[PDB]
Amino acid sequence: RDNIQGITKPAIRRLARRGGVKRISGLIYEETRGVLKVFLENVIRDAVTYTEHAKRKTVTAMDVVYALKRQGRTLYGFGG
Amino acid sequence: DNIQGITKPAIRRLARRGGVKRISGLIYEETRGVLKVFLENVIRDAVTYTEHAKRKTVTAMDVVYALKRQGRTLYGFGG
Amino acid sequence: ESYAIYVYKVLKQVHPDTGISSKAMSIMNSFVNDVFERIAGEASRLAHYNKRSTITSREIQTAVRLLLPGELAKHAVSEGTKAVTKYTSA
Amino acid sequence: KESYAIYVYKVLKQVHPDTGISSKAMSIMNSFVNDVFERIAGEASRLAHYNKRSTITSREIQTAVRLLLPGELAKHAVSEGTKAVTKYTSAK
Amino acid sequence: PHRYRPGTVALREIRRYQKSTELLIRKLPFQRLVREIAQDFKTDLRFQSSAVMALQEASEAYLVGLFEDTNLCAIHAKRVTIMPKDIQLARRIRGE
Amino acid sequence: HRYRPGTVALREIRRYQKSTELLIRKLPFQRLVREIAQDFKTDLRFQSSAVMALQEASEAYLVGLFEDTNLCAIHAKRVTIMPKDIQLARRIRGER
Amino acid sequence: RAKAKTRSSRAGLQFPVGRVHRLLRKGNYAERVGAGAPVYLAAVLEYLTAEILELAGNAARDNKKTRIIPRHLQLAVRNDEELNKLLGRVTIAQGGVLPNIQSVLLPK
Amino acid sequence: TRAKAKTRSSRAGLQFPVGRVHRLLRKGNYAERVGAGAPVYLAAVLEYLTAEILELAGNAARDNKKTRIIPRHLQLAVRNDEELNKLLGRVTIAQGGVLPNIQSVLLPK
DNA sequence: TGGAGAATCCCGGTGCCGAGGCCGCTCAATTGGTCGTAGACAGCTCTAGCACCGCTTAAACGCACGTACGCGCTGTCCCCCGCGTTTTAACCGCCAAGGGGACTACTCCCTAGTCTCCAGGCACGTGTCAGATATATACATCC
DNA sequence: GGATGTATATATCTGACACGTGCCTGGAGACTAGGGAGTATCCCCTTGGCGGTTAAAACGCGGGGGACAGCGCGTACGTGCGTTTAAGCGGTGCTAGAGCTGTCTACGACCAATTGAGCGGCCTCGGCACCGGGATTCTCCA
Repeated sequence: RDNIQGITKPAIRRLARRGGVKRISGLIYEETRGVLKVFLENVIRDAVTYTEHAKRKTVTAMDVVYALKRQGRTLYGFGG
Repeated sequence: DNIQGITKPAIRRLARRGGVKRISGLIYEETRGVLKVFLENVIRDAVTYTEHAKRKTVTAMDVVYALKRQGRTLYGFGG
Repeated sequence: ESYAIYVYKVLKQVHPDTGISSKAMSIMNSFVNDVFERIAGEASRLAHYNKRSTITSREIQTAVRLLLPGELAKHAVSEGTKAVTKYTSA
Repeated sequence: KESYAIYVYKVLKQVHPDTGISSKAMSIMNSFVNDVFERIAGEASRLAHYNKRSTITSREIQTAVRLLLPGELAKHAVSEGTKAVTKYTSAK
Repeated sequence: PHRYRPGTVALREIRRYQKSTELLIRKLPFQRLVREIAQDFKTDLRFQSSAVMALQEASEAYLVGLFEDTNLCAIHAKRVTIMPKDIQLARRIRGE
Repeated sequence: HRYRPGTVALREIRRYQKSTELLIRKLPFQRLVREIAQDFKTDLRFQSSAVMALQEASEAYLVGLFEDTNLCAIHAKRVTIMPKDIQLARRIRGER
Repeated sequence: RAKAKTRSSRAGLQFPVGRVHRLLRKGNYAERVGAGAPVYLAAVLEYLTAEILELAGNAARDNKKTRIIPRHLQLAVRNDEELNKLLGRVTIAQGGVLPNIQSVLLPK
Repeated sequence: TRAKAKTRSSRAGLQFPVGRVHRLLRKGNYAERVGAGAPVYLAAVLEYLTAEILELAGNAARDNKKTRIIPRHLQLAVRNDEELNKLLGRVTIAQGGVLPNIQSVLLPK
């Protein structure tokens, strides 16, 4: 529990620097944590549905690949 | 030069339907360009679907398939 | 071949004093065709993923769970299971 | 398990002789080939189903390439496919 | 005489054109625009009426959605007036 | 000494747009993935490659969202990103 | 033989099980199609049809109309969060848009 | 009795397998039938697209003074070309990074 | 804030065309039996996943300072909204030519299916070359 | 004009890419069979034109309100430095369960006959669009 604080403020800062952001507000980090939680909830929910259809108890990389391919967020490099 | 038939009151009405209160004077040329780009993209796929079927008439289903091709699905013309 | 009479039957089951126009019937028929294509394509894809050549009711159930949002998915799985249970026992 | 690794390596040595490739880049290339194959084959299947045909010919693949690929890419891909089909039919 | 303040007739038009279902662009100029766009791709091409109506409905829905996003981009810049930079911002975020 | 406020941010932009490495640490993201997955199915197993696929997708999504957020803030004549820019970008994309 | 009973009748459904079964056979989805999959999919499609039609009839009753026009279907779909999420990339023809004026445009 | 076994790719002048594409089209549940020229055409299109990606990836590797193509070079190859970015708009490349772009309003005067 | 006037809502009458119900009939769904194979089930193996521990160290965290920047306020002037008038051409009705979509028959060639077999491709093993790293010199920026 | 971040050049290590070899299995050759589609009048319907008329668009003018530039201020991020803390790497241990194989059996494809459900066509009456009159908000100005 409370693992959303493990996505630290310097990690969000580094992602913003990769996105080209020069200056960041202090209220950005909670919003980014909520955005990341919503995105991960959607993708992990789809991948859990995929791995429970196949009668497995293990979530594979291909399950995540199809979960992202359903949402139009196709990811290369994992056998997709 | 029938892009000028997309008149400025028509663009004003489309902005009224979108809830726009006040409109600049250079909006209309950009809206005509956006409409031309969108219509070119749909009409090219519709012409491709017509030419695959070896026909001369563009049907409503050709337009429906062209819009479903880029995720702009239209309900009410068949399917 | 259209879904017009079945949509009319569902409408008279739900709203017995309310009718429907021709354009509204065309839109509802297109809706049924689109949702059918979505669920059947997802079921075909999930059969191809798990090396199966058969679309069972489990494939349709997980396709409904993947496509539809939460309450709609829960309820649609409920009437699907109810209909399959009624069909097998009768 | 089958992959397009030797084929991508053959095309790479055909176009860049003194240039290698890594395993992750080869996995991305395999995923790219699979994605493009699935897209063109699905569009050809939709074209066959819309026109009430039970077969996929070179015409359906050509129309799928024109529908999916952008302009100059589509033109050069149709040229390459037509050249390969004419070379395949000319040689028995 | 009687003159309404700027914005009253605009809001009245917003309510009127959001209550209605009708097509807002004239039919025949749009039909001519469709044929001059299609003659760049294939000459001597015929059109069903339902195809032109489908194109008009799709184009009007696309333009109304784009104008909604453009309006929110203009409100984001503390403005009521929409300029081409709002449209370009909306098509940049959508990926168009 | 002390550099001016902004130049180290520009060097951070240059050294993080040049690199490919994962900007989020592996163990907190992995624990977040198993915390989210516990709400759906109990007693799950996770491959390492599944967590790395989730991390690559999440980092790409957040970087693209921050690009749209940056251009939204530039549209409002600001160099500072705010949550309203994130909310506007998520509305125009359709995620809200 | 015996009395011919419809597969939709023994499933308690109004949508056709047989037509959905023959569309799953001829749609080139899989090589084989099970018995309970058309029953499940017909139940799902009937439920979604009833979900749109109930809100469409409520919207038609709100506008003092006996029949359902496309404007009512657009109100029914877009006013429900799950139906707007399901049909977010779908244009209803002759459907219009909702009344939505932003608060900064209204007079003070 | 039988003649010499010549591959279908060598008759087409291609490097991608025609036979594998034909098998994947037949078992992919795409249509009831698959024509003879469709795997040849599709293998040619896939080989051309692979050649375009590998052209721009090798150029990106040469510009960074490296004789091996990493995913960063593939990302540069796809995103630096307009048509390949249009083809791969909804595609995330793992370990690919981003293009270096700093807005002009953020740069110092 | 009261009042004039404009826009809008409510009520009633009328006509129309389209939705809804009825009927013939044909064609697609149902029924019953057969057959072969996909998949449920049991079992086993060994692979990868989870849990724990030490350490050392990069990175996160907390705090202090100050300056860049968001934001509110003010002025101004220009650009767009509102409205009356004139021009334009869209819309409706009607009428023909005529290109072209839809149906039908037949006949042929293209493609599924099968047997046999062999060579391309996959798995495994090994040496060896391309980055990564470390350090001194000097070029490029920073304030 | 003095102080840091980083090209640039030379050595060394290492591990992952690439090539060689052996089996094996899936593609290819040859043949047959049968059915999909390619090619050869008819009525819908698409385009082209004319006339009236009248709704909408273009145009011009006035003015008001909103975009935009300048300015001050106060605060909240950036940057830097010292302390802490837990990520990361390496290693061990163990146990669930992913994946493969074998058996057999239930279930779905398939075919033939039957029959009723749904579809096209047709007829009818009522829901709704429209017009006119009059009452009810509703906005702007003195």
